[PDB]
Amino acid sequence: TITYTSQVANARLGSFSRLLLCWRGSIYKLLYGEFLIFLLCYYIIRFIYRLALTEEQQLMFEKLTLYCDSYIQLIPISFVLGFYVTLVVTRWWNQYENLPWPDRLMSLVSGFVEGKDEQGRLLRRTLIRYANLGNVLILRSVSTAVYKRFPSAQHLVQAGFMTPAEHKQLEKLSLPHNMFWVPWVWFANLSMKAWLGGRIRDPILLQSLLNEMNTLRTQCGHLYAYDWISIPLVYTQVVTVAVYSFFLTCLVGRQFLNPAKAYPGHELDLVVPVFTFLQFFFYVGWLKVAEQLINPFGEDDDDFETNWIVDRNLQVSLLAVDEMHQDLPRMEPDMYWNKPEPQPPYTAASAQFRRASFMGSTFNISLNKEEMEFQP
Amino acid sequence: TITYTSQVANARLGSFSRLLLCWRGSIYKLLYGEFLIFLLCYYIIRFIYRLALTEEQQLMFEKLTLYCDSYIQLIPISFVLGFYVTLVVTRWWNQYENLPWPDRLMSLVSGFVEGKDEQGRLLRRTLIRYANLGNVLILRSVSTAVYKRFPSAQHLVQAGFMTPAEHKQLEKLSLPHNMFWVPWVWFANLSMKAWLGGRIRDPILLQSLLNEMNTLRTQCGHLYAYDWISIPLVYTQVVTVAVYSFFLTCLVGRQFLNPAKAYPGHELDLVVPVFTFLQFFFYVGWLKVAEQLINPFGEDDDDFETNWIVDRNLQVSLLAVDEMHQDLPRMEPDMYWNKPEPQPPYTAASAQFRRASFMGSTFNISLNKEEMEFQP
Amino acid sequence: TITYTSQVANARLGSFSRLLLCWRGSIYKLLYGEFLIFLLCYYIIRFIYRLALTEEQQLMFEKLTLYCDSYIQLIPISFVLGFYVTLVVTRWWNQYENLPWPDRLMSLVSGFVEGKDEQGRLLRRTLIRYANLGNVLILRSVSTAVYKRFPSAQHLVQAGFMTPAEHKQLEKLSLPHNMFWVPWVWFANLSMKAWLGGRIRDPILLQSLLNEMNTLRTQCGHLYAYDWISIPLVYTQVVTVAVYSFFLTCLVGRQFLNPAKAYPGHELDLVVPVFTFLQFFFYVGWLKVAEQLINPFGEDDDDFETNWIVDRNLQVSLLAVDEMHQDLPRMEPDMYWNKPEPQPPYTAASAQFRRASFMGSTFNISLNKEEMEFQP
Amino acid sequence: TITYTSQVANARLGSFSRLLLCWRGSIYKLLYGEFLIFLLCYYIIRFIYRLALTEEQQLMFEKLTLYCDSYIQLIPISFVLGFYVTLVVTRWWNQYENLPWPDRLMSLVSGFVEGKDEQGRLLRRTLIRYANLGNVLILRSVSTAVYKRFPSAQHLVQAGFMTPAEHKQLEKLSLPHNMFWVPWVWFANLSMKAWLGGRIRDPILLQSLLNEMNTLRTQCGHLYAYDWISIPLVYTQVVTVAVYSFFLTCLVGRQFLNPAKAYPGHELDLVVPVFTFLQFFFYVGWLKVAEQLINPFGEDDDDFETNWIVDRNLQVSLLAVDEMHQDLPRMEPDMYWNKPEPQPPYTAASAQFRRASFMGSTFNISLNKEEMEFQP
Amino acid sequence: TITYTSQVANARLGSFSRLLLCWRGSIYKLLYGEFLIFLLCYYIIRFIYRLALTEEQQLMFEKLTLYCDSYIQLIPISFVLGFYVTLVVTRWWNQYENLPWPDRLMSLVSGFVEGKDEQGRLLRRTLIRYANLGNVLILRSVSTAVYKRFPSAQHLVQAGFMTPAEHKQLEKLSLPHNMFWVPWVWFANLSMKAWLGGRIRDPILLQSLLNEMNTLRTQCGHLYAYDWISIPLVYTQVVTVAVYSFFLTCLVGRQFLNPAKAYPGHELDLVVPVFTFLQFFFYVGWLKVAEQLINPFGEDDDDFETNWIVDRNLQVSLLAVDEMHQDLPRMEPDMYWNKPEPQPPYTAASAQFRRASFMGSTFNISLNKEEMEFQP
Ligand SMILES: Nc1ccc(C(=O)O)cc1
Ligand SMILES: Nc1ccc(C(=O)O)cc1
Ligand SMILES: Nc1ccc(C(=O)O)cc1
Ligand SMILES: [Ca+2]
Ligand SMILES: [Ca+2]
Ligand SMILES: [Ca+2]
Ligand SMILES: [Ca+2]
Ligand SMILES: [Ca+2]
Ligand SMILES: [Cl-]
Ligand SMILES: [Cl-]
Repeated sequence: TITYTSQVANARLGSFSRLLLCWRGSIYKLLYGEFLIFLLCYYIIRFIYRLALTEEQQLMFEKLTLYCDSYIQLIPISFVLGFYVTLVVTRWWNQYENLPWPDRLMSLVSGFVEGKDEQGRLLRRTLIRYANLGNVLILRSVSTAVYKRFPSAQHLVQAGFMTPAEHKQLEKLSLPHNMFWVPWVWFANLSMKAWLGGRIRDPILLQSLLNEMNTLRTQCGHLYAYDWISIPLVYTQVVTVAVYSFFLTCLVGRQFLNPAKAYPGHELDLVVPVFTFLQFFFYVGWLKVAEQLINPFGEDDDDFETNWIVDRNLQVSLLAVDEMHQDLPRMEPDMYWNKPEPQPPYTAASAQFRRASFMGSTFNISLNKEEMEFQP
Repeated sequence: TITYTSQVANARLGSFSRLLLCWRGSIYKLLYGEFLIFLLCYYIIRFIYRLALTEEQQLMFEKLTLYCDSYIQLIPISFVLGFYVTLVVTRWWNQYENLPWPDRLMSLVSGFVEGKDEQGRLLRRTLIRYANLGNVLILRSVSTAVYKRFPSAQHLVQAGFMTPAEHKQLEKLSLPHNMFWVPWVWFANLSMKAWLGGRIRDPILLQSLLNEMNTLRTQCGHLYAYDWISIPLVYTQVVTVAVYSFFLTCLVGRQFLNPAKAYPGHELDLVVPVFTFLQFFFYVGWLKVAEQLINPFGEDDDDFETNWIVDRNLQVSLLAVDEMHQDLPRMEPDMYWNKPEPQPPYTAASAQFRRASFMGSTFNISLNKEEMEFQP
Repeated sequence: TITYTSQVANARLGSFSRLLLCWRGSIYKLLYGEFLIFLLCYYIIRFIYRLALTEEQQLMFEKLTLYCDSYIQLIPISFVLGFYVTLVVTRWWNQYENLPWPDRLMSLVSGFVEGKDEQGRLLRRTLIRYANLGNVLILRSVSTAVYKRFPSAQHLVQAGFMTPAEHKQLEKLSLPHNMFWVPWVWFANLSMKAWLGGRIRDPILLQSLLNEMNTLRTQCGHLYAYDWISIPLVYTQVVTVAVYSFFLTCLVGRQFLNPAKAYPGHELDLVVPVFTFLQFFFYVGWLKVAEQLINPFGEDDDDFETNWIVDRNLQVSLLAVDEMHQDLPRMEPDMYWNKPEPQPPYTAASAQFRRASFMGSTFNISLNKEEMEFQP
Repeated sequence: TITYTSQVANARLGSFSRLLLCWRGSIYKLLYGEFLIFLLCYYIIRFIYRLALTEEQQLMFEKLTLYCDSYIQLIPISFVLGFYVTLVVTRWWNQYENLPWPDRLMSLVSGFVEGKDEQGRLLRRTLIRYANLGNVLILRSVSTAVYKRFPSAQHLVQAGFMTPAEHKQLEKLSLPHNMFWVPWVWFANLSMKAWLGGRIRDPILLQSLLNEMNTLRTQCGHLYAYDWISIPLVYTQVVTVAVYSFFLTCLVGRQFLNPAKAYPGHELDLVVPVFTFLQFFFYVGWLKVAEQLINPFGEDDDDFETNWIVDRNLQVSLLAVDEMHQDLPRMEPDMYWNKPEPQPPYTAASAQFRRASFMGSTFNISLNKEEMEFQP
Repeated sequence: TITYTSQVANARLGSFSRLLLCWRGSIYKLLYGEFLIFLLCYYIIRFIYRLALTEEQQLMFEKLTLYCDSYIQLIPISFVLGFYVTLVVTRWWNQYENLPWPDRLMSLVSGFVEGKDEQGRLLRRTLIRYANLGNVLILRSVSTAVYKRFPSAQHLVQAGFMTPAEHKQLEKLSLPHNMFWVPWVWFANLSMKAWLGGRIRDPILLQSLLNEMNTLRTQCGHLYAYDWISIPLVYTQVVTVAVYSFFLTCLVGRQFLNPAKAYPGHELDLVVPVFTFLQFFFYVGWLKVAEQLINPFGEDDDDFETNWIVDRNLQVSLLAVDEMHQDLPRMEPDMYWNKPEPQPPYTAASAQFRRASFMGSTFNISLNKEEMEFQP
């Protein structure tokens, strides 16, 4: 993930222009190879036309180049690229929204599951570990970085996501499908056992724990669905064919003919087709947005940092359910204990952001005495 | 479903270009028949014009070709295709999102319904089987593959989805409507009976079971609605006529006229209209995206694997509620039992994915000592 | 509703082309009258230009046609039509999604409201009848077909939706507004009475019943809102003016001028303006899609079958709460009672749809032994 | 709100054309002033060229007219108008969806809060009045019509929305912000007092009341947010400048020059620029859609009827919680008491709408006897 | 945030035109710097071309200008800008929808947590302060204005958001991640302690408190996600390059050449390019919409007022849970105590907004006596 939120906080002078000096997760990094191949092909065709072809062959090539210009339309390529990239970006954000975070669940497990003894600690840690294990199982199923980190369930055991007993149970339960759903059934059964054992005081609390767990299950299922149900290959092939056909036509149609024969639009002979290269940049970059975002769990620069999320979730969830259980700061009266209207101070840097309240769009309407009188 | 998520994990050199060498669920497989018909017609009209028309007839045909070529831009094919295909793809993903998964319900039935005896096993299996029966009834109503697998309720009985008693009860209840809603009423009544019999310990647990079941009912109803309420036929007819009229005009307008007559743009006879064929691939493939996705429960390569989903749901749900009920792995301290900050290891392959935490876009803002002083 | 889901299950050879031979809910049925008027006007103008106008008047008419030709640009009409039709189609599907189905509520009333005696039957039937009465009240408010079926509350009484006592109570409560909200208050009061009378065993069950009823109330309110708050008339007038101005300009601008004068673009005098008629088909059909979908509760072929929904809901809901209450099929061990991995059979027709499970996109990543050891 | 749903129920002959004969909430009413100003400016420019300008001045004006007409196309009025109006219409419907309706809350207050004595009546009326008071406070904050009806809190007291005691309490609580949130805290505290006093029998019922009230609070907060967070002024200024620049250029570029000079496009003199006026109608009406819909709580014809909603909500809510509490119609066996398959009658007008049930898209699939055998 | 809702309440004569005389959050303020740089470059190129350039160099420059002006339209600028700005605006409103408001939570804490003594006051204030502390932690993580106000946790302690005990506890719990999640775990533990201590009377009330808090946690997580996961840098770079390439081409292609040469399109020389400047305003303003809205938590004029929200939330939440707990206005019969149909009065200014109720689109449908008869 390339984060530039801080750089674009304000709409300053050339805010977006300063982002063109970035290499990591940039357009240049994405399309330099394709641009070099296109450049080599274009200049090979140019040299063949200018040196190898005879006069009659040169005239035939010039007619072919003039005929190619009529089939280069930007409206269809722009429309198909716009729709396809919009779908890819929508799916990309939906995929991010389905990354499971244990924060709601870990707050409920910290609160509800009682006991500061070893058994209560073990129960809370086991429940939150089941949540983390389900998340890491689906992530190593869908993310290449996580898979490279945990290429086998034995790696999960060595890393401490799974105990050897849990590994044995998963091997025993093995079916010919992905087994990422198992820790959620384990969580439900352990929560029920905790409630029957008196560690969860009320069934309303048990229902709340299960609702959080089921929300995480739904998120994991969505991740699996996005990994499995790709954007239809016909749509991807259509957009690829559109872009590549456009630039294969541009290889011949955008060749600078002899300025001696003053063909319309060929009176000036540049050596570098600036507009063709700009169009290459725009359209191939638009396609590379989709290329990078179509699977956001790969190892691209702008792909999700799944390994960081896995580590953070484990650390934070274990701290929440183990050391922060019934460990609250001393409850004392605050700064505004007898202040009816608290007014926190502003720093010198932030004094200009002190604003009067917005009281509604109708606040400043002025009416006469006659206009405000109720009628019978 | 053709899955190519693994192939497009990273935006490598020509990432989308390598997908053009795929046959299953590809553009070529979708439109090779239409392309062969178009090619045959194009070369029939070419041979009629060149070998079976007189001079005056040839001149008339050349005028008709110039008129077709000059006015083919009047067909708004890209606009109608874009807006239609976007709607089709939206409905396709919505249809997938309404495929019922019993995973939340199966976890709740595994937890809540108590009893390791025969009566408990039968009760849990019966509830999860009612969920699976409802799902398979709606799927065989809307999916051609599932219908071919279960062309009658007796096939459901032979396949073990439906008990002979359940078949008799469905025949007894028969109304002049689709009976996919019956297993949900059966589930509600059996859950109430289980709660009254003490197998479900608290009514809060019964409410949770029914809320999950009702979610599945809503998903099944959405599937039925999508099957019934098609995309309006007028919209489909409009888009079809746009594409077919474009490529029927192309039959005449894209003919290579006699180079002797020296018509503007017809000086070169290439025999093969390469750009017309590229346009055919692009526009007919764009239509074939909608053609394949308009009913995602058919037998296309990119259609949903409904039979696999049916089999997996049955296997997983029965395992979850029968063998995994109160069958938990041994609960022992994990490897980070007294580690305040766990740090799972990284492999050699994944060492480069270890990242520092994102602490917010404001983390690196630098302020002077005077700028950070509170003002009165 | 014209349903063609079965016809478009697979992307076969000319799948969408076979739908062009449909008359009911087709484009031809929608625009034949407008097409005939446009054709009659076009050919009257053509005959006036060819016969009535003198030489100087013919030259003026030809200048007018050339001047009109520059202003028949399709880029604006496609933009307004696409955005407007997208809004109409979105509202159309949202309107369908707000059709109330009592299936969740009917399952909860069948389960929760106890009693196989006359009083329990009467209570369950009365609750589900209140739900159906609310639905039919809003539908006859918004749907012309339902109104024609029930043009008065006495028709609802004769049809058995409403008892004479309920009719008297509605007359007694009458306010100067639509009274579709009344049965929901009746349902809440009757549910509370049932819970106080011991027919509903727990307040958790009562809360579940009320949540389902309130969901149906929200759906009915959305239906009322869509019926009341039309798409702004200015937007509809704008899109209508765009299309009609385009095809009124086409009456003069798309006249075939005398080919003798060799005007640019008028060299060939086809009698029938094939491209103008295709443009008419596309743009007026796109507008007719909106015209038919703008109120989906009328009597168009593609409008919703509200009367069928009313009848089905009543039949199903009454059967669910009356005959199917505590009427469960015999609960016996299933076909896979001691089968750890059930495998339902495939028919000969469906054997090709058996697939191996998708195990995740990272399953087939290969790593070396050196890549797979954890680093400290 | 202009409702034309009844007029557009069916796709009749020129359904949308008959809406061009509407004045209230029409395009004509919205842009007649701007059209008159544009007409006055255009003909005044024409007169100055035809009468005040000398020969060399006329030639300079003709060059300017040829120049402006060529680059009027450079303004992409259609794309920016389409996107901006789509955003405005989206926000308009979202704003409507956040108009609070107390129907779910009023059903729960009617059911749950017990007591047919004076204290129960007073408690129910007070709770529903707090809901209505919150709604009217936010509406008079955001709606000009409601503000004109209630220009002060004393007007709310005179109109009976607020008791003098409630007014005194609001004055006592006054903070430098909008106080629309106060009645929700009052509702929560009064509900808690009712539950502690035995008027609400169970805390599950109290939770249901508070969930409904909080939904209304969220809707009111969304209304406040839409009133406060306008569409960014830069976007509105961009679209305004695009449209106005287009039609200021058209003042000069669409002038009918001297026919004698025969400049291409100006060789024929028509005093009325029909196509420029049609373009004015289209583009300025497209902008006027956004102009009217940008604040849907003003006093436009197509703006929301907030005063009607306020009156209806108060009447209906008070009737539901006061007169309709435990006042149910006599519960008697219905018309279909012993009818297994009820079939409500159809009128003569509605007999054609009787349809057979849709049984699924797979219903009519035909298979051979061999195709329906299960294989081992 | 610039609010102009009051200015655009009605679609008056040139309502959007009057907004062009705004400076704060305007197009002028956003792009005056870029416009001055573009002006300086354009007039430097003009002076280089007209003077200090030889005849042959002038001819070369004229050929370059004709080439650039002819091929400038090849840049796709409308399509990419439309799609990108739509994505930015969608994300901007989603970011606003995730700003946490404690109004639901504050009502529940005011109602449920009992006790008018010091301990109850302290418990309520502490819970609502935990909610506010979580909100301000995430906001200072994502908002530059809030960070400038609270550049350290010690500033939060001095401002009264955090007690020194809470600061010590946060320092003790420190992990290498953002610690905005801590107050939610504190809230859950303190709520559980309150329920065990009898301050919360029922576990259903505790579940309602935790559901509200978890909703606020989800909103904070969404804010963090939007701050972290920027719009892909490749997409931003593509759009920036499109706009800047367009106007760098316009620097040369939109030069007014020597009128002596009488180029087709340069016959009129105006020193100021009005159309190029209009295009600059339109396209660069469209980009500045995205530039300002890409991070809505900066210090732009149209950015969110996060400091105001922080102050208001603290003032309102503390007042709601401390001074307004069980402090209700006197419950007395209202103005309509025995009025079956209340009718609040209208003022003279608002008398025209009194409307009859909309009774449904089918209300005015007329039928014959024969059409209304039920058929057998
Ligand atoms: N004939 C041409 C060849 C190339 C270019 C260009 O894109 O720069 C323009 C015209
Ligand atoms: N001058 C013309 C008139 C009509 C048509 C057409 O639409 O076919 C084409 C050219
Ligand atoms: N040749 C031209 C130079 C500049 C302009 C313009 O004002 O945009 C138009 C034409
Ligand atoms: Ca990727
Ligand atoms: Ca299909
Ligand atoms: Ca209709
Ligand atoms: Ca308005
Ligand atoms: Ca900003
Ligand atoms: Cl070709
Ligand atoms: Cl005109």
